[PDB]
Amino acid sequence: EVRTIKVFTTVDNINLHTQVVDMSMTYGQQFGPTYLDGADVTKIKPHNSHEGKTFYVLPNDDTLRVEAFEYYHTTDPSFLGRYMSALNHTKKWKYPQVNGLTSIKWADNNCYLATALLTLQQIELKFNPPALQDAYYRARAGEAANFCALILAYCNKTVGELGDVRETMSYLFQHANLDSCKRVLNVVCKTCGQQQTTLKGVEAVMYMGTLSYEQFKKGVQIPCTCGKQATKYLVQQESPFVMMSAPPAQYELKHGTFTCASEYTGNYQCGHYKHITSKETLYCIDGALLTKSSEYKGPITDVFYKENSYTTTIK
Amino acid sequence: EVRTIKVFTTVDNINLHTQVVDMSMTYGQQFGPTYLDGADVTKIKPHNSHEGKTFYVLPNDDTLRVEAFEYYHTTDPSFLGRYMSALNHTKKWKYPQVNGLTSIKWADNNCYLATALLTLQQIELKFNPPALQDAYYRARAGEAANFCALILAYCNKTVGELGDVRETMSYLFQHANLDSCKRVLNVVCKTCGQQQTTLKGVEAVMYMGTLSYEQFKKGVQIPCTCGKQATKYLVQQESPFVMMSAPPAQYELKHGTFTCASEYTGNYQCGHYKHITSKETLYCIDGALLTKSSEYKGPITDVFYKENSYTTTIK
Ligand SMILES: COC(=O)c1ccc(O)c(O)c1
Ligand SMILES: COC(=O)c1ccc(O)c(O)c1
Ligand SMILES: [Cl-]
Ligand SMILES: [Cl-]
Ligand SMILES: [Zn+2]
Ligand SMILES: [Zn+2]
Repeated sequence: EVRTIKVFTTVDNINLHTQVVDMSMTYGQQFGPTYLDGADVTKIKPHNSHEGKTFYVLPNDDTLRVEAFEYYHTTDPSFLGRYMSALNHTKKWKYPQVNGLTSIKWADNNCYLATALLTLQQIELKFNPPALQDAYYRARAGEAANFCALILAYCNKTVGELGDVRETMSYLFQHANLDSCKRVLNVVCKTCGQQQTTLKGVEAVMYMGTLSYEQFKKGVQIPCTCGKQATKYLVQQESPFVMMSAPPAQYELKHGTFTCASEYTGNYQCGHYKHITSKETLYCIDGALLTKSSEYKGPITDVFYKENSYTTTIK
Repeated sequence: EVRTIKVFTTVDNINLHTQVVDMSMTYGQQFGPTYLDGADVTKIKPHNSHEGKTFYVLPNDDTLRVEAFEYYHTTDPSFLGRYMSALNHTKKWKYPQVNGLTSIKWADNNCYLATALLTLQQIELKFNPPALQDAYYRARAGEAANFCALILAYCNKTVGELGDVRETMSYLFQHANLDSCKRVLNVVCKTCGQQQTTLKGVEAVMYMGTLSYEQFKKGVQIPCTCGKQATKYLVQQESPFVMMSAPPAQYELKHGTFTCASEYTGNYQCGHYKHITSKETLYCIDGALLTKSSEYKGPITDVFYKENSYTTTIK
């Protein structure tokens, strides 16, 4: 006696594909790797409660490969299995509202993700992949499980792995529309003279070497090929924010001089991030935890600043 | 009795750091994770033959974090351990010269890497990270082990994993200077009218949906939000190449009409890439293998074309 149920398959959870499945065969025998809201059901036979439900599958025909690429903007063949694996964990995380922002309760070394998510909610940024658009909208409303699982997938991080905020923001910026952003730098060597550089997109809003946007505008010392120290300074900036990053160092954050920042305590093998936001006072958001202070000093690794248009007065 | 040797530590294999190591303690007890030309020596005690040798370590102080970021352009904390793990394998791969290009002898599902490397040698592209500049220069001369291990690290792929050429090229392009590249598209819906789009950088040279650069210039059918099919066509192109990608489909490559292409045989779970180059005839490079033909038809997934400046005659 042959028994079947109707189910839907999908890659994007919007475009459904009708399937009739034999209840005597695993999902894996019929579709390949199959997932039900993050749970791997590849080795499970259909249940009556599955009738009418949506399962994710891998893009195993041309229709699904086009739907997957258009939604996620990747053709990495392990992407959907990494997104599903992460989602099976992130759907059980808690996303409390802390000082008006979606945060994440600490679990599975997710501190870098909490500070990234809190940061995104304070800067002007629009994603390009529909998957990130749709999930980020949900995350802002407080249901951030899909958004967090997609960040893990896009970054090639598994739940529990130690992440870097700067690296995470770089991946998210690579999937954002930053095409309007432009940076002009000048590098002055007393031996080699001057060299100007123009940067665009992600490389226009990120700098690694100093936390201070004012110091970047006055000049920072860097090696020259000739062996002297050259001075690099900001000639021109067009962007709605900038991100200044550095290896973690004791640094003073003053109310009203920055938007938000990331603090890292620990070492290269394990540590903990916290988020500092400058509002009516300085709030320190640590997952679900919140404290406040008029002054802040800590091992800061990233600082975000508001921008629109800057032009140097250095001739 | 306390015995020591001098060794050097590094993150970039250029900047050396003098160390004195106790021969009674593992490298791991003294430096953390340590590698000798890709081999993990973390759990090994120093040998006399190690005196004067360079070991890679993880960026565990501010000097190393700056050297690592400046050389690799990443702050992913697992990067160097992934680069070292891959290199331990790639240094044993063979890199034959095939029709004047560095290829790779098949091993560990590396076909996607061989076709990517052959492609890079046929298109005008300069990398931004010194690590890729230096390794790509070595790869062009025939010593591609570092370059292949860095592609694996930057792509978050391990040796043996099934890769996608389009995805791999996207990661390499993200680390290349494509800031001059510009694409203007027009999307025409008989219901919604016209919408023009400008793309920059990587998104100016990559398109997913059609293999044909001529079809892209005449127009390709895509969904509109209103439910009709719209026509997307190329208004303007400034770049030294373009890459046209699609799910694998039988396709005819004609001598003199393209630069090179990737062919994929198999399915979403496992397959094999080959490279087709258009020179004095059509050469099919399959790792170490070479064949030739006047005509070619196969399941093509990517085609590369030469460009400088294009302007449509569609009004
Ligand atoms: C990275 O991939 C893309 O940028 C991309 C792919 C498909 C689209 O429809 C689109 O608007 C952008
Ligand atoms: C992605 O990171 C960068 O683009 C970057 C980082 C350091 C540099 O000295 C540089 O010229 C570029
Ligand atoms: Cl968005
Ligand atoms: Cl280069
Ligand atoms: Zn100089
Ligand atoms: Zn329309």
